[PDB]
Amino acid sequence: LPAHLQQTFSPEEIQFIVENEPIKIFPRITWQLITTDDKALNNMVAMRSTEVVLWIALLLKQQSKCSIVAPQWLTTKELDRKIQYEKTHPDRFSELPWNWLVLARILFNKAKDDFHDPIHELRGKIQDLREIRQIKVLKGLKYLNESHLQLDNLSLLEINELRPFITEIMDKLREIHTASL
Amino acid sequence: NGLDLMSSITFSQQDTNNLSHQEQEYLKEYCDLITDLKSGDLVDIDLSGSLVPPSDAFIDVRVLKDAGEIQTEYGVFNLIKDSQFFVQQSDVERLIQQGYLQLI
Amino acid sequence: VSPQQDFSDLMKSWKNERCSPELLPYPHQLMKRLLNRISMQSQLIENISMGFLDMQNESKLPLLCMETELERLKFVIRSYIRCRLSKIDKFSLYLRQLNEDENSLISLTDLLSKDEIKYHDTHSLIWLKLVNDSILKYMPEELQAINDTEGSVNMIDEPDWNKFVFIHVNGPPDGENEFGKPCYTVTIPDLKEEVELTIGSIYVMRYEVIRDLLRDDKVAL
Amino acid sequence: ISQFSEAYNKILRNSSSASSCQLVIFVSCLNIDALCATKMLSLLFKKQLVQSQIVPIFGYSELRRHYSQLDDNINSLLLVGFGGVIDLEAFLEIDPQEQSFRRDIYVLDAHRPWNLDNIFGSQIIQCFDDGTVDDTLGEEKEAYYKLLELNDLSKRKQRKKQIHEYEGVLEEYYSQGTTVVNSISAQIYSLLSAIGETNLSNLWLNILGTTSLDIAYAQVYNRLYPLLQDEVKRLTPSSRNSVKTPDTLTLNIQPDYYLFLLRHSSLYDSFYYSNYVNAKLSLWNENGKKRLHKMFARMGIPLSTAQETWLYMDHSIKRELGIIFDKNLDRYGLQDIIRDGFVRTLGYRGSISASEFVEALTALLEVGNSAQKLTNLRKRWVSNFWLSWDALDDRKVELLNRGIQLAQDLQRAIFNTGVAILEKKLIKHLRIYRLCVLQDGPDLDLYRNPLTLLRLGNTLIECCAESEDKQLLPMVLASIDENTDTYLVAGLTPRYPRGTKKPILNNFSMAFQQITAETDAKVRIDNFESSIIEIRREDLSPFLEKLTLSGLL
Repeated sequence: LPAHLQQTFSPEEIQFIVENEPIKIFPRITWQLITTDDKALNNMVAMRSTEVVLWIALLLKQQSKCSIVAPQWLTTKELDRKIQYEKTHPDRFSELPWNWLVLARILFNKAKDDFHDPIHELRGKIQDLREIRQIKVLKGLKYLNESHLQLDNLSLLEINELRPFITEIMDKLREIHTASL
Repeated sequence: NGLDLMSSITFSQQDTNNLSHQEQEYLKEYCDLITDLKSGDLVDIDLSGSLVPPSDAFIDVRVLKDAGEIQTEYGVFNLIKDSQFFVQQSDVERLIQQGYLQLI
Repeated sequence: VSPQQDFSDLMKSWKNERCSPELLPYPHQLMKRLLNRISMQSQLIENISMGFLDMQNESKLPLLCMETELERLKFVIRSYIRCRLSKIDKFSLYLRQLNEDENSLISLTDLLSKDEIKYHDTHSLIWLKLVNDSILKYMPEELQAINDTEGSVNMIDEPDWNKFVFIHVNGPPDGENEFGKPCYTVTIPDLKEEVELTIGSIYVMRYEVIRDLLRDDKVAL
Repeated sequence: ISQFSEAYNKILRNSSSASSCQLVIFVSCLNIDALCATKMLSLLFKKQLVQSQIVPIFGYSELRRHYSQLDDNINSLLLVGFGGVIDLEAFLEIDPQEQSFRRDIYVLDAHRPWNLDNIFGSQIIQCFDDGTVDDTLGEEKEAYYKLLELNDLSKRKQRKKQIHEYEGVLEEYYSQGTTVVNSISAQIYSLLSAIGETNLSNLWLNILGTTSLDIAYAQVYNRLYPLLQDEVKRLTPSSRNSVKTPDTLTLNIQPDYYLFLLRHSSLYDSFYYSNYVNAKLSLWNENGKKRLHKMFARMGIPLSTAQETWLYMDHSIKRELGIIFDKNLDRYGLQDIIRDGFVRTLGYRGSISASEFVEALTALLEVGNSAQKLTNLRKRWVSNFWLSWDALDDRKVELLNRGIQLAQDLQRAIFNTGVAILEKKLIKHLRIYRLCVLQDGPDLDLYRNPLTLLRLGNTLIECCAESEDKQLLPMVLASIDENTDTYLVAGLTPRYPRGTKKPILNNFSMAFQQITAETDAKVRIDNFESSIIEIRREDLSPFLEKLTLSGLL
């Protein structure tokens, strides 16, 4: 009996999910281990980038034995083209990593000192792109009908927050209408 | 249930006798029913616990007026009021449900 | 056949499970090779952990890594089955009516786990036994049977195939079902005209229209 | 007696295992230095993810309950601030188990002199004596290699005469005052820099450690500023602000003041409660209170503006805060106020003076929280320890302020009652030394804690002597509420007015042990510190008479 939530995912569970996405790293180190699902790696070379899963990068970052790379889409100069492209298409939600909120929480807790110009900038940027996008969702949510919605490109977290609401009142709405014919 | 080393269903469910015995027979039969699911796996489970995912993976538990030391499994954590153990998620899951540990 | 793939399919199954309004087939072919695999590595790590003390009159890292990993994947399936058992708790009756009927596929050894089937029958049994000495004594003659009257109803519910589920469309293109302009799939709702479906965009609809896409895993949930 | 890095690699090799680990680091006890030390220690362990137990010990007698009860798999032990005085080899015993002994108890202490049985005869230590007193310290060196293992009648008489010859000079040693050489924290940082960690909050832990004790002397600390300031120079958040910026945003040098709570309290209340200024200006006196206002008349600071909280005072007064004081304070003899201090700014929250933070933690330790009652009370202090431990963390500031709203109140208590004493002239000059007892007072609940009486005792020994000719004479205090006449009595040390020639080596430690060895009348060394003991009102008076004579100083 899962109790909470239960129909929607838990906010934590979507991080539990996203940490399964691989991203590049800069190992300080120069057994085996096969583990199960990793496939990697031959002993990591210091000052050499390589591709590994996230939860291990985070794990090896707590010990500061590795320096995570910043994603090419996580930058303020990069985000600028994205909010510019977002203000100008009030309908569509543009192009999203789909994890961007949760990576934006996770990579800022520890890895923060690795980013170039992380301070007081990107958080200001993504807290914004997580603003106009949210209100655009609430103003795109007036057009609700059964059964269709284009939620286009939308974050996993954004999906998870509003899920019970939409997929509940769709189940009050479509419920009268299917049944009245 | 309750949880390590369950090891028996006792002191739980403050309703106790106030709740009907007809339900309590169902209940004891039901936890007896889940003991078999516990006995199929071979996970190990610990199915009863860890509804919330491990991170990462070591935590810090601050004693909460518990005595102690009752940590026999794995090791004698030697429970001692006003003592925090820099212990892995493993035995934390099991011991937090009882009421010993407090801050994760 | 690769481990990583069995895992991706495990995650896929887990999401598809917590999303959908109803139960899904029990995937034994995989889940059992993982239930053997973890029994292997859990023994292996305790063996290497115990052999490690012999070189001791170094690096705990691959051991810590490994162990954390095992905590994560031993969480995953435990969420899975702890969920399915709940949906069995809700659908016990429906499943019973599904079992007494011939068509199409009953519980068997497939629709439920060899472990789950026990949970089902025993729970069902002790439940009927509970309500039996509680409120049916004192037993209405028409209400002797637990099943449709009909109305209202009962249960029956809830094989609800119309409920909404967020769905994200993914799968290999041949360039099967792609009719353009962007891509697969149909759709053809009964009440409405096709949208139809675009692959780079998540589209929420009923579970019933998409159940076949779900079977093919052409759309994630 | 070892390299810090090498003692570290030892505690590494005996540490990590299956099951992990096991070590219990003992944080002890009530001294803020302990926190300062063990927090950067614990963070260092978390770096290599080494499992640990951490115990809040109060009583020295209490340690026996622990070490004698729960130990199983623990091959490497660590202890803090205990054992420098009384040896635990006899106290715990030990009983050697299995050379290359299985368990290594590290003992970290700032207290001197070390116990004789400790450093030589390696069993449980692995001493931390390094590097402060190395020394020699040839007096302890000849104490053993001579003593151990030690016509023929003249050679026997010669031998015995030599034995007493060494025993006399040896008796000079180990009978002596307990005085901290260097803050244990500093050394843990010296151990930490060899491993290569420069971490900022770590360094802040060092600053906290050093500034834990400036309330009481320095003594070497006056020369510790190089060893800190250089380190503050070994790092920097940005070459120039770049206001603020919201992150790093770190500690910096500012003209800080022994003045009390300048930043988190109203200015006037900040002079009026400050400890150094209580003295020179005679603030307990109504006639002297005015002299403060004359200070403000000299500064041109309104009285109404002095009453207002420091966050909100006008900007002009802030920019002139470093000048006006130079223009004025010099005339009142208050010229020693301005230190070069350390201040860490969290930016948009505020800033915090190195010292004031310590006032917050001390505040936490006593408040904001027949043997069953004392055990339960000491227990309440044990719980309260963690309430104080938490405030060190950066991520929770919300409770740190709960400390400060207390730190103010305490002073408002302490000052008040302090004045309640000087009105009755309760000081007994006696002959050999100064002595006092509080027979009655408000809210003795605050005075239960050793450290409360350390600070009241401190403002009082500071008040009585400016100096104030003549002869700085150590002070004695006593208080009672409940627990059936426990009458806690703490030893104290004289305060020189910033011109300090000698350490002066508190002698109450010895004078108390002489009485425990005489009639031992309800004398209890149960508190961890040699200066502070317990007594009963039945036996306190004969104890006071036996305290008066024979005077060891």
